[PDB]
Amino acid sequence: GGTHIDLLFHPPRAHLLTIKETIRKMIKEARKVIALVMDIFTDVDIFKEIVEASTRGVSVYILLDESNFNHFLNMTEKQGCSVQRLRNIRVRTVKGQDYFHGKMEQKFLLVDCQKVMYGSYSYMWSFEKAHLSMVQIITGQLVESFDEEFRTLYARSCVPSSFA
Amino acid sequence: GGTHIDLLFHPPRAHLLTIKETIRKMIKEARKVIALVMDIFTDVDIFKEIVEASTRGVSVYILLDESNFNHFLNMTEKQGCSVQRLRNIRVRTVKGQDYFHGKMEQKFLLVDCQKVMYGSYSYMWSFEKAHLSMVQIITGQLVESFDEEFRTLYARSCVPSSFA
Ligand SMILES: Cn1cccc(O)c1=O
Repeated sequence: GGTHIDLLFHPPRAHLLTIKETIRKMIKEARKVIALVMDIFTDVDIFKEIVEASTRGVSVYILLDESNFNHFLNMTEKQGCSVQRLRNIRVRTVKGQDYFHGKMEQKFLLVDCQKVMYGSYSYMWSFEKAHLSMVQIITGQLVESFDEEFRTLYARSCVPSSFA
Repeated sequence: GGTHIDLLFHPPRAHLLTIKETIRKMIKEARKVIALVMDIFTDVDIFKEIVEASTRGVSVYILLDESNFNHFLNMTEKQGCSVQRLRNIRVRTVKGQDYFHGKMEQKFLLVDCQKVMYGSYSYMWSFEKAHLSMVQIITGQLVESFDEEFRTLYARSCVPSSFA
């Protein structure tokens, strides 16, 4: 079996769901594992869906760019919903080489080693309302390469400073 | 015929060329058309390669995010190499919905309707030296979808203010 790819856009073009709806649906349908790599994560609806997946028992591994991590922390604080308390969620940070902060410029969502959303959509209010973006929904062989990249990234990630 | 995808990383993992080398090689080998969509374009080596392609006769269409366009203009000025003077290069800008500037969060390189580099690598010094990133090299059927998205984006692009 090979690889299948569909494209989604924001604003939508020739597909019924928005990218955000698609992200929420993928997370709702997760059975076992969610692996998320994200540059900036402030979107509350998407966060809620991930918390809720973790309460059904899904293992959630999140890797965030270190330089923007505080924005996710502020968002969890405001929602009164500390990620440290949630037993099925792990959050670690990734950084690039400094000079000026080097960043992890990577994002993707990998659900049940089965389906990947890969593209330019960051999990922020502004990608729902303001920005033009595109993603791929990937299934098949190429998903195993995203799995391997996730593990590679995870190996180079750090416990965030705040956590103890 | 279907679609073929290879992944490249920065830093490199199990491939001989860096992403920047790959970008320069794709542009050097262009025979007819380069279509580029880019959020920020300040890298001088990559610019030089595109200018040089255009002097061999390759048609170059570039679409840049409007809010960062000034960074590309500054770079061309500094290189004493005005894009308005170069007859085989067209540059237009794209923006999102404002509230706060909505942005075109899209980037990709499409050469000869034949090969696409699609991923998180922006054409800046910092992606060569500092940031972690990944791209896909795509050939086959899916390339026709990037072609169609390029034309769609081009249709919604504006002549930059500076140009007259
Ligand atoms: C991950 N990714 C993929 C394509 C384009 C992007 O700007 C990006 O961040």
